[PDB]
This record gives sequence, structure tokens and C-alpha cells, in this order.
Amino acid sequence: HYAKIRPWRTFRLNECVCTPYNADFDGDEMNLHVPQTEEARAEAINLMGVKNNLLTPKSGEPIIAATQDFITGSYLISHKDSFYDRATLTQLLSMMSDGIEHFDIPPPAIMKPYYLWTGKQVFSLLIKPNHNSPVVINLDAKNKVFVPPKSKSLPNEMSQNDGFVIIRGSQILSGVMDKSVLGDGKKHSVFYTILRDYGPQEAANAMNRMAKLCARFLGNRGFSIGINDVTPADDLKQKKEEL
Amino acid sequence: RMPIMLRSNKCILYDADESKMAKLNECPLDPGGYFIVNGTEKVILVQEQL
Amino acid sequence: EVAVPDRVAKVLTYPEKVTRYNRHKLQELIVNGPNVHPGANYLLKRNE
Amino acid sequence: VKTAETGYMSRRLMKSLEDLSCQYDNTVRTSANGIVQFTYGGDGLDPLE
Amino acid sequence: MIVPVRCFSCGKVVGDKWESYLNLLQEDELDEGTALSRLGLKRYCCRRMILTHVDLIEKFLRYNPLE
Amino acid sequence: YQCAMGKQAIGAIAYNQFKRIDTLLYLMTYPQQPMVKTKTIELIDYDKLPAGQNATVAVMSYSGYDIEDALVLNKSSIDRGFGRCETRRKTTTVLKRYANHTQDIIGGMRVDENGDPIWQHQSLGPDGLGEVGMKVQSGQIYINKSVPTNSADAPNPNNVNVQTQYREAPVIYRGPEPSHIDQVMMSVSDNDQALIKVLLRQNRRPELGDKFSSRHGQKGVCGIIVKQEDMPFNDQGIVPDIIMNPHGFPSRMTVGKMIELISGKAGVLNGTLEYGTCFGGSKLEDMSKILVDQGFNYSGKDMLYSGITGECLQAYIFFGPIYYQKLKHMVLDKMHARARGPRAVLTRQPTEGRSRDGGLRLGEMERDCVIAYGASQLLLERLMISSDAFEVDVCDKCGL
Amino acid sequence: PDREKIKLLTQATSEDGTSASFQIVEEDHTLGNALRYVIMKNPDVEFCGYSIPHPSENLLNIRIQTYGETTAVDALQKGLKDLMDLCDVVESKFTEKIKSM
Amino acid sequence: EIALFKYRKARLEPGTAIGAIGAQSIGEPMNVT
Amino acid sequence: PVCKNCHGTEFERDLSNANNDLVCKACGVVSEDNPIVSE
Amino acid sequence: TLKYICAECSSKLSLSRTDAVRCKDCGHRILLKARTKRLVQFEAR
Amino acid sequence: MSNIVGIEYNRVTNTTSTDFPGFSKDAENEWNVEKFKKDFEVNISSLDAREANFDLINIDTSIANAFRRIMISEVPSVAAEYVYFFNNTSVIQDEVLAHRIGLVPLKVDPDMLTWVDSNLPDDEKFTDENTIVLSLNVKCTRNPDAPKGSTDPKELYNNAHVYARDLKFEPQGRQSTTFADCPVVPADPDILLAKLRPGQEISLKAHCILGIGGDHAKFSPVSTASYRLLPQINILQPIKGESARRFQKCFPPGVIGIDEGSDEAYVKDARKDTVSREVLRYEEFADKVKLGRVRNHFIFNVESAGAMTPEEIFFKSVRILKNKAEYLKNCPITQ
Ligand SMILES: [Zn+2]
Ligand SMILES: [Zn+2]
Ligand SMILES: [Zn+2]
Ligand SMILES: [Zn+2]
Repeated sequence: HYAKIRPWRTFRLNECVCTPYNADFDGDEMNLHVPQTEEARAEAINLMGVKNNLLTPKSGEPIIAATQDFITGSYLISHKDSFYDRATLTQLLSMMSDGIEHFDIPPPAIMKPYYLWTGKQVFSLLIKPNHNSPVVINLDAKNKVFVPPKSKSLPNEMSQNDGFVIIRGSQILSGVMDKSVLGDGKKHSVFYTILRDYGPQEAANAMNRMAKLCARFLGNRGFSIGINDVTPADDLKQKKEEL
Repeated sequence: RMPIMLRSNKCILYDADESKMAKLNECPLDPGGYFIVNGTEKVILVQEQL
Repeated sequence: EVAVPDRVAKVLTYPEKVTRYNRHKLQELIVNGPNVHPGANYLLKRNE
Repeated sequence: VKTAETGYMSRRLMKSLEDLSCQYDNTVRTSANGIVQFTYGGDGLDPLE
Repeated sequence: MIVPVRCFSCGKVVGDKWESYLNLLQEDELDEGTALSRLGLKRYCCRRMILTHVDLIEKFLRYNPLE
Repeated sequence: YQCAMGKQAIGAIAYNQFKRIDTLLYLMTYPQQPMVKTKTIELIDYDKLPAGQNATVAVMSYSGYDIEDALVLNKSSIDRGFGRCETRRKTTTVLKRYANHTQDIIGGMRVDENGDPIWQHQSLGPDGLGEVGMKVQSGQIYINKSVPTNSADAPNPNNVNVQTQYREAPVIYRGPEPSHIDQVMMSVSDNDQALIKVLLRQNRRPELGDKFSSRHGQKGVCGIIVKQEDMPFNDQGIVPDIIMNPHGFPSRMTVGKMIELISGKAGVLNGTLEYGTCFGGSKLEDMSKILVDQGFNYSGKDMLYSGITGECLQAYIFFGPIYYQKLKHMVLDKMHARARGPRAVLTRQPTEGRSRDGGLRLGEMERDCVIAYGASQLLLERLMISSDAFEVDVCDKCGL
Repeated sequence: PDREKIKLLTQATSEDGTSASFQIVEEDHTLGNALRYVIMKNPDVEFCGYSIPHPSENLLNIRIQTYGETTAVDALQKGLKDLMDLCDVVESKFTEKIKSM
Repeated sequence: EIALFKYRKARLEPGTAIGAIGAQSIGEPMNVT
Repeated sequence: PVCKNCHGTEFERDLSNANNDLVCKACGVVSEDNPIVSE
Repeated sequence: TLKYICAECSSKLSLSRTDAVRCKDCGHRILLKARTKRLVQFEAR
Repeated sequence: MSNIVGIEYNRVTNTTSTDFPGFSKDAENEWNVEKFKKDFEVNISSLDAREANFDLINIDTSIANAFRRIMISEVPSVAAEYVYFFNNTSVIQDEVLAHRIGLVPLKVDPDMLTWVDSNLPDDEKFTDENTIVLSLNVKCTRNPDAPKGSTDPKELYNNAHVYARDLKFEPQGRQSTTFADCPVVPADPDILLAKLRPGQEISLKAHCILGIGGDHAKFSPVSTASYRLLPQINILQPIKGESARRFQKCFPPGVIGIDEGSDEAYVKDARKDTVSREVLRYEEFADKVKLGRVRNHFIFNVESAGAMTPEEIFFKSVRILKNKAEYLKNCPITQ
């Protein structure tokens, strides 16, 4: 790794890199080594850097992707009934960076009654933010659930839910982000495609741009769990008792 | 000299009433049952076998 | 980028040979001393 | 019962196979310069890439 | 030990109410619930400060080194 | 997972706990009895001297520093005294009587230039034993001690040359923080050979790294300490003490904490402590009836604003008091840093042990991980240069 | 005056002052979100957000980006002149009702 | 062009210790066992 | 005991950063590095 | 000065050095050092 | 639009601003001071000392949060910062007793002192007009009267409980004539501070200074300072007969009351409905009620710790938001 000197008393690291170490932050501890030549300082990066090891050499799948809270942050954005106006997109679009990247706003989806964007036009900007960035990808992937359509006439896109995901020219056209398209395991993820066609630098620039957003975003939206949404609805209690 | 465990009937803490035991600055809520051989305080554990 | 606390950052040193490219930095750093952060802990001359 | 024996198995397999590298004629072979196989697999291409 | 001079979560002071809440229990035997509502503790973040306060200062003092 | 950690949660010990001199005794400043009790804890009188205090948990995700069961507490609650522990540590010496009738002496405060104290003796007192009530720093002898130089010679039955034979061997306070001297006593053992037992004292505050729990078995490193104004607030102004993420309850399947929060909030509003026992306890349907009379939601799930942006939250937050006991294993005494230190004698390697000034073991499981990268120059550097270098001159023929 | 304050990032600005990105010390969300509301009521600005980079250090980055009419460095100097006039309505109206009571 | 670029890049480069990478991918966490 | 540059007779074992070196206060030249503890 | 005190007798003993380790007024053999008079400087947080 | 946050049984809706030009084609509600000055109104409810209750109308929820964060952090106050101990032989250890002194409120207001400058060496740092010094000396002894045993340890011992009123203000020079008409007192002078047994004394002095609230929560002037929004209940169909008393026990007891003429429910005194959403459970009021919460009617509620009136800090919060946005109208922009 590279370093950064911070004034507390513990080893901070990013969320996405905890998957190789399979760490869990529940009290465990890890040790660091600092080489002390000039030829082992250069060889630790170019052979053991974390840009060159987004892939595990067991199978070839990507191992450094969204951990178990970056998925469900970037799903409530891309939920089909999530609509933003201009002043809320702008605030949403300015947390994935720190006021450095130059965006240019695409024309909004809902247009006549009010001006509304969608939760995919704000997610197709963290891939290609403007014309000077060279990332343009194409990907067709099947989600984790994928309830099937009428199975002969309507194609894979026309599922009952959002289902099968379609991106053409770095714009999301359908589907959601539910760990089949961002996370680990599957070979056809988002972060695999930018890694494969544009070097690992453009992959890592688009991977921590999700983490700065999904940290800041859903702490101002809201998400909790409790008794009211684990208890049976009194029909699941009536039906289980005899079954 | 036999060592004797606390709250046994051979030691001075047997049936005290928070006034004798306050004089001896010992806790009322202490369980007892452990030797204080030369400093450290140790406890024989309940072994079992076949 | 791993983040490192500063109480361990001024124990773990790193040897750094003087050159004409980095000479004007390493004179400013040896005068900081080992109590403010960008300083040094030791020094070894070529004679010594 | 599994964790202490898996690292006993990832090391037994390690020591007998630790030195096999593709030479510049696309030929993976042992440290005493003797052929194990003429190409790594049927076509000699990186299993990760 | 002794009651904390301020509440942990909101910030208001509870140091002048520990002797009062007890004096509302020795004389005029009264419910624990209706005592510290009359006393002025409305929300449920101050009421835990006096419900659950174990008062170990009265038992530590009997071991004083001055006989 | 909780029985293995209930024996580690700091708290109170006994009533005589400021009288005893033990090796290492953790204390908490302001403990509180729990809200959801049990019949078991009143049959051993646990709540007569409890351990840990009940925070106001608002379980939700917040700022992304609570991902893998880490958790988020506020800076204003720590300054009011939420979880300020205290650590006491005995140390002792023995004044030994030798064969040639020579004792040990506690002379102290050697002087220089109109002033008695050196930097090392500002807290050593007049009589040699360090002064009760004032702090010590790194350095700063706090028990002075001198040991004779004829430690094993035969007794010469005369009186010729015995006036200056005491070489120094003091006791130095190490450690990375300044701690205070609580009480220092001197007495004699069973055989007449004097004892010294000074007991230090420091208290500290829970910065991040300090490991908290939940009494149901959910460990957590403190991840960030944000300010009060960035924390959310309900309609009344109640800022939560601690925020834990929602992403434990599906895998960990702890429905206790979801019930403990309901049986706890309803006890505060009613002024009575409630029982959670085994195979019984306070029911749920009779506990939402109290929770709807006072004005709140029937499932405890209140609504609250946000402190960054101002407007409401598009969901509802599960809000209430949960007993969070504080554990041991803090980071004030786990940070280690060895650059170039002591080396062992038979192997000339770094010394195993944090108290033996550390240096860590690059084993055989981690040696094979390096060669899989193909890296062949730091493998030579990490295993003879920074560890075990030595310059051997060997003959060429009959080479040894 | 002082110059460890509002400060234009030259690395992330356009060739003219249409798009500009600043870095303000010592000031958290209390200004950073108030200034966002009063700026976006300008009919000329298209993009004005902020971001705190890290909570260990203390500095805010405000972003401002408009159409071709006025420069962005002239947009926020109009913008935070207009929050100043926003408090004068609040302070005056509140103080004349206290005296009434 | 790109289907012959990725096949051309995917060939195994000389020097890769495919022994050591091999030994760590196999070892990891009527009837027959 | 005796330095090679100032020839002082007083040395100060510095344990402030867990190095435990041996060095004088006259010039600051370390007398022995990498201590060999009696295990 | 205000030298050594006793455990439960709580009598201030100024024992001459290298003479004895008991106290008067009582046979108890544990002597607590009493607190200094010197000012000590704390914070309030 | 229509600035009503929509309460329902699992969500709230349109909580954000939508008050800016470029939201619809007819780009209305641009900024205009005279269009703001007419609609902003203030309604002061029950006002006393140590509590305020007042409304702020037709301001967007961005700037109502700006006044909350400043009353907790930015408005300065006084509390202890250095405690100097003389002989303490109490069971309460020193820097715990020195910590409980720091959180005690004081009735002296700020603007009487200046900000301390810690760049100077530490003997003219505490000058004569940025620091007041207050101390206490108290000793517990035996009370020689004749009660019987086990009685109250308020008459076996004299002064065995120390209180906040024991902090005797010890005025230094140059301020014996300035703090003469208004001496300083702890704002709640009955705070229990320690406990003593005979033979145990406490003797110290504290140097309380001028501090900012967001640094440490000694310095915060408020008890707590937050707000609400105004709830709003709409009734679609007339609830009549037996159901309207069932509709009445699912609320706080003031908010809706029965029309005594014809048996029909209507809204009484509002602003008391805490949102218990109890009408959502019952699936017979699924259409009769559409309740909500209006987005421009902030029910403030500030409190004071005792230092100053509650209508002073809210004057002082809005006064220093302006200066916070005035200090960088007048400084250059470095490239
Ligand atoms: Zn409270
Ligand atoms: Zn030879
Ligand atoms: Zn020398
Ligand atoms: Zn005695």
C-alpha cells in the first residue's frame, strides 16, 4: 500500500480491501512491513500493489469489490421509483468526488410537469463523468433474482422487476445493482469491465468514487430494522400453524 | 499450619454482619472459597475423571 | 492508501541517501528533529 | 478440526511444487532444468488472464 | 459512584435531583414512575440517569482510613 | 459468545476496591444497573455492583464507518462521562538483607545548581519513595534504590572500608502516557524483610479502537467519533449515544436486542425496570400497550430528522436504549512500534514479546505468499537485511 | 488581510471563471449547506454542491458551475452577499415581535 | 482487432512462478467421503 | 566507555523510542547498536 | 512534613530511619504514606 | 410540491427543497428580498426564562438546521478549564472531581471576557479580564449532638455533603468594581458534588475561561436545542357514530375531539400530535384519513443551562451566521 499519516491511534483502511484479508473489524489486528532498500521499495508496488491484484489467480474472478453495505446503498438509488430534481442530483453528484471532477448534466427523464432525473442517470455519471474521460463500456448481466418474463415473446429485459441489466455507452438502460453487477464472484461485473479494457487505474478511479458516495448518501436517507418488519403479518401465522 | 479458605467456619469471616466485616475491610458480596497463599489468591478447581 | 497513526510514524524510519535532487528537502527535514513529524531519527555520514 | 489441517495440507503440497517457472522458450520446468511439461496446459496461456 | 452532573445524551443537569427523588420516596411513598415526572424530567433520555443509577458512594465510605 | 466476554467487561469489583493493592484492576467511573434485568442477576446480587451502562442506540447506517459490525458514537456524550475507565497497576520491590550484613537504602534527590529535583526526581519526595498525589512521566524515577557492590563476598570480621559501596538500581516508569501515583505503602512480610508496594493510577477516555459489546455477543471496534450536531435527533432533541448498523440482525439472528430495546424503552416511560428471563420474561403484547399510551410508535420505531441536511429521513429508524457494556482489550496498550532494538543472544534476531520490545515474525505461511508474486529482491531483504545480516569471511579451498 | 481562506483550485477550473472549485478552512456544514440554498436560486447557476473530504482535518470544498452568462467567481460573491441579506430579514422580524411579545 | 488483442495478451509470460500460485489455489477452506 | 570522537566517559542509554542505543550527550555518536539481551 | 500514618489506628508516625517499621498506639505493621501538601495541576475535562 | 411531507405507514415523501428556479419550465420563485420579507412571519408562543417556544414560518429546511448547529457549537460561554488541587483526602479521586466541576453551569454571561491567547508563555496568558477565579475550602468533622444510631448522616456530621453553592467567587484585581453588582453563581446551586466523612477535606481553586461549545461540551450554553415541524391531519369521509370514539383513543388526548352536536370527528388544538401513526394499523381508516406534516412550519424549542435568557442565544445565533458569511466577503481568493 501507499501511506497517509493521520493523527489517531489505529490502522485505517478502505472498505473494499478488507475482502482479501477477510477482516471484520471486530477487534482483530494486522501488521505492516516497510521495505528499506530502493530496489525493494520499487518492487513491492509493481508486483504486489493493490491495482495489479484486483483479480485472484485461482479462477480469475474479481476479489476487490463492494462489501456488504455498498451494495444496499447503491440499490436504493437505482430503485425504479427514485426520482431527483436538479438541486438534489447536484448535491448527490458532488459527494462521489470532493469538488474536483467536472460533470456535465445529461437531459432529465421526466420533463413536462417538472424536471426530474432518475436513479440511473446519476449512476451513469460515476462511470463517464464528462467527455474527457475515456471510459465507455458495454455489458449484459443477469441479476441475483431475475424473475422471468413471459419467456417466449418478451426478451430478458422485460422482467416483472427491473431484472436483467443493460448498459450501452456507459448509460444504464435497465436493471439494478444487487451484487451480481458490482460485487465479488461473478466474472461479468462493472468493475471487471473497466479493469479489463482501460487498465487498473481507471478501475480504481471508478471504484472509490462509489465508496465516497455510499458513505455520505444513505446516512441522510435512512435505513433501519426492527420488530415491525420481522414480525409475521398474521396470515403467515395462520397459515404456518396448520401447514 | 493448615491454610483455610475464606467463609469457612474456621476463619473469622464465618457469619459476620457487615459490621465485623466492615472492620476487616472485606467485601460482603465476595463469594469466598479461595486461598491467599503468599500474596496471590488461588482456587482449587473441581476435577472429574471416569 | 492505508492510513497510519503518527505515534508509529515517528518510530518506523526509512533510509534516504542524499542527492542533488533531494538535497534542499533533506536540509529542511534534519532541522525539524524527531519531535515534529517530518523530521529524522538518525544520521550516518559517509565518513562515520 | 479443519483449519489446523488445511494449512497442514497447503504446505505439504507447497514444498513438493514450490519451484516451477516458465522458461523463455514457453517451457515450464523444474529447478534442475528438467522438463515437467512442454507447455503449461495445451496452449501455454495465463490461467488468471 | 455519585450521580452524573449532566445527562449523557441531551446535556441537561442532574445533580440537584438525586436527593430530591429520594426525599419523594421516604416521605410520601410514591411510584418511581410518577416521581421524576413531577420533578421535571420529561423525555426518556434523562429518566434512565436516575432509574438505573447504582449509588456505590454510600458503601465505599464505610472503609475510610480514619476509624 | 457472551459468556466468553462477560468475564471481560469492565465495571465494579467489590466494596473494598479502593483499599486493595492488586496487580492490574480495571474500574469504570459511573456504572449503571441494566434496564432489562433477569431473575438470575437478582439471585447473585449482580445489579448491586454492575458493569457497563445503557446507551441510547439508534440502529442505522451512518457515514460508512459502520460496515463490519463497527459502530458510531458522539463526542459530546464522551465528554459528559460516557465510559471513562481507570487502570491501576501494582509494582513492588524487596529490600534484601545479604550475607555480610548489608541492607539496601532509599536515599534520593541528588541535587544540582540550587535545586534538589532533577528532571528524573520531580515526584520522588524527601524520603526516597515517590510522592503520592502527583503525576509521573516517562523517565522520572519513582522508587529510588541502591544495591551494594560486595553482594556475595565473605564477611570480613572488622571495620576498615565501609563508607561508599552503594551503586544505583532505580525503578523507572515506562509507558506512553503520564499516569498518577495513587497510594504507596510500606510494611514488612512474615519474615522481617521490608516490602514496598506503590500503586499507580491513570484514567482515560474511549477513543476509536476501544472495543465495545452489546451483552448479546456483537463485538465492535469504535470506528469514528463525530460531533453532537452531526448526529440525528428526534422531535424532542434526544441525540443517540451510539449508532450500530442494521446489517448484523439477518446473519446473527439476534432478536433479543430487538426485544430488549422495546422492553427497555417502555420501562423508562413507565418508571419501572422490567425482567427478561429465560423461558418466560415480560411479554410483547402487554408492552406495546404502554408504548402507545405515552405517544410513541407501537413497535418502538420512532421517526427523527438528520443533522447534516436538516430534513426528515425517507425511512424510519429503530430507536431506544440498549445496555452496552464496555470490554477490555483497548488500544492504549496494544500500539507497538519497533524500529531497531534489542536482539536475542543465540539467534541474533529481534526479540519476541511486546514487553520484550517486539519485532514481528515473518513466518513460513507468509514466505510462500511472497514467492507466488515472483518477487526476488525484498525476499532477500526481508529475510537477511532487516533481520539477520552478518558478514562471514570463508576460505576458498577446504572451504569453511 | 488573511489568505488562508477561500481559495480557488487551479487544477480543477476551466480556462475562464465559468467552472471553479474552492477550498474553505475552519467551516463545516453550517455554512456549506446554507450557501448551497442561497446560490441555487440564481437563475444562472446549474451546478453547486459541496463535499467534506475527510473528518479528521477541517476544510470544506465548495463547487460552483454555471452557464456562459456570469463567471462562477462572480456568482458566489453574489451568492454569499445574498445570505448576508437573508439574515437581516430574520433578525429584524424576530426582534420587533419580542418587544411586542 | 480486440478479439486478437486479448488472446495475444493472455499468453503466459515467462518467469511467473506457476508452481507457487498453483499450490495455494488447491489448498484452501454405497457411500464415500 | 570512551567515544571515538569526543572521548567522553559518560554514556546515556536512550529508551525513548524503543531503540535502547548507547550514546553520549557531548556529540551524539552511538557507542553500540543492536543490544544483545541475556535471554 | 506530616509523615507516615497507620492503617486503622490512623496515627501520624514520623519514624527515624532504619530503626523500626511498626507504629505506636497499636501493634499494626502497615504504614500508609500520607498525601503531600504540594500543589498539583490538573485539567477539567 | 405543496410543501407537505407525506407521512404514511412505511415512508415519508418529498422531504427535499424544491424551491429553486430550474425545477419547472415556468421558472418561478427566483430570489427576491421583498418577495421574502412579506411571507416570513414569527409567532411567539409561551415564553419565560430558561425556556423559549416560538415558530419560524416559510424558511427552507436548509437554514432552520443552520440555526440549530450554531446554538450548540458556536455561541461561546464559560466553564472550568484548569483545576488546581490542594490537600484532597476524599475517596473521590482528583481528576474525576476536577471533571465534575467543569460541567457546572455559571450565571455569568459571556461578553464580559475576552478570548484567551495560548501563544503567549503561560504566566501572562491568564490576564485580569479574561479569567475569573473561584475556589472552595471545606472540611468534614463530627457533629457533637445526641441523636441515636443509624439516623441521617446530615446531623451526625456537619457539612458532609458539598454542593455547587460552595464555589466561593474569589474576585481578582481590576474586577472588584466590575462584577460587584452582579456576582457570579452556579446557575443550579443545589448540584451534589462529592460526599465526605470526618477527617476528609477538599481544597482547590479553578480558572474558568471563555470557551467555544463545539470544542468541549462544558462550554455549550443550551440544555438542548432542537425543533419539530407542524403536523397536519386531513379527514376525507365523515367518521360518524361508534367509530369516532375509537378514532379518538388512537391519539394524544387533546388533538381531535368529538363535535357535541352531530357525532362527527374534527381537529381540536393542533401542534400536540406526536406522530404515532396509530390510524394506519386498523385498515378501516385506510381511506378516511390522509395525515401529513407541513414543510415550512418549524416548532422551535430552545432551553438554557442558566447563563442567559433563551431569547438571547437565538438572537446571537443568527447574528453570527451573518458574520460567518461576512468574514469571507472581504478576503481575497488565492490561486
Ligand atoms: Zn437527557
Ligand atoms: Zn581453508
Ligand atoms: Zn562521544
Ligand atoms: Zn497504630
